[PDB]
Amino acid sequence: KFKNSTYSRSSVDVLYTFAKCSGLDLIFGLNALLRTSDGQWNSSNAQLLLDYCASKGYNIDWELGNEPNSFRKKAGIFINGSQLGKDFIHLHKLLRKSTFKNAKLYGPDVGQPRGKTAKMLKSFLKAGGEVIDAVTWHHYYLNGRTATLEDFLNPDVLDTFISQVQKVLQVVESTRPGKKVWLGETSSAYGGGAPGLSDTFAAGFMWLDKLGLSARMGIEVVMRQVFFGAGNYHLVDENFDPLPDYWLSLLFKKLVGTKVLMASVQGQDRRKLRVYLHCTNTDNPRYKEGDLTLYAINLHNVTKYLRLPYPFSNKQVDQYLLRPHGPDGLLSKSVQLNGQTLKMVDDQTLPPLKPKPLRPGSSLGLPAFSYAFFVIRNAKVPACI
Amino acid sequence: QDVVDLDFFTQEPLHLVSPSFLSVTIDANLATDPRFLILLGSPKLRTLARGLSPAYLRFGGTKTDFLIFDPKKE
Repeated sequence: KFKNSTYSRSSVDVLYTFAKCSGLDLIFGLNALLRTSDGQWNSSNAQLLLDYCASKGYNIDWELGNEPNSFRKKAGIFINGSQLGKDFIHLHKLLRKSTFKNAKLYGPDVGQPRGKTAKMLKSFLKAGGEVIDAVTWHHYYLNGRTATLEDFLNPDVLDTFISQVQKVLQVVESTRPGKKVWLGETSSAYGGGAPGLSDTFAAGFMWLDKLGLSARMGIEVVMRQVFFGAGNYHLVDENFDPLPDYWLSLLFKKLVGTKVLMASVQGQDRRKLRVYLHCTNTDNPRYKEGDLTLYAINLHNVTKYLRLPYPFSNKQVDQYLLRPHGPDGLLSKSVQLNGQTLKMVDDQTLPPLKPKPLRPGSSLGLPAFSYAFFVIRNAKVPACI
Repeated sequence: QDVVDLDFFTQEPLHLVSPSFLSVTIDANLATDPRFLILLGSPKLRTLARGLSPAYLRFGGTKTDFLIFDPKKE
């Protein structure tokens, strides 16, 4: 029942080394519920940790507290946004006094907009917005305890994310316009994810759509809960087996670049056919400046065929179509790329992610309940060059 | 019909996202698993994580506000 635990220098070392050896940038959340009798953040424990990390040469970025909107319910104490902002200013001073060069600070990691949470975010940004390098908030679509496959396939559920993003951006725009906005913790369903759902092929519709809408609406970074752990929304389970959302994320990383463009369906939009368009990831050796990556979701129960607009209509297109593998259907934990099951070659070797080149001028076929990436080669888009 | 025409706007970008746009978390609660150090040393897990580079790795969650650093602990 008591959630309080200690952690060691070795735990810190292990977490930092895991990030470094994997090419990841570590962000460490500090404990905001250490309080003085005067209602201030007591920084003494964080100071010990900062001093240790600085002594070791660790380049780490920091956060302070997790979902402070729920402190009253989870910890019996209410900290208002103004005070939380003061606490971040105190932490910022400690980071500047340290031997960390350019340590970044993110916050306040509030839960998604509901009347009172929006007010806490606003008051936080008024008082503490100056010292954070990006505003972090959290989002889940559904309660993991009650979510059904139908919910995971429902365009109305997917669309609820739009209003949540709009509310957060409006708050930030009114206090710190052009401050960067990040999803600091996000997945399909809260409460550890939906059992037998959040770890399946069908989880991919929520994940890919969220990436698409976040990019199109001005979110700069999206942090998936979780890469690894016991929750049903993990990308990798504790047997170290990747779930379908891992392969989806890997293909996204390899194919989708940083410049966000726009794609839409001509005419009647039922919102079951959902399309997003970016420049192609230039880091990908197969492709060159000017290429475009289209990604698309088909939530209809029949195949749809996408016709590219001129001049892309007659370009060579590489297809990366994901389908579930095996008798579990949409609930499978196994996924195929262009008909080939995705599996590690060995413990240290990711498999090849081979495109299927399509006949130029052919319409792009998207089967019922599937999603896909399509790279438009030699698109020669000046915005991408 | 089941043929859908797409419209593209490609003149200039609507937004720029981070190269780390798709990032990941590890829930703070995993640090209470006695196997923490062993689990995160997995070569296969390291291989999988490298696939998502560049990315942020955010260590946090509800337990963020219930964890205490103990510099004397083994």
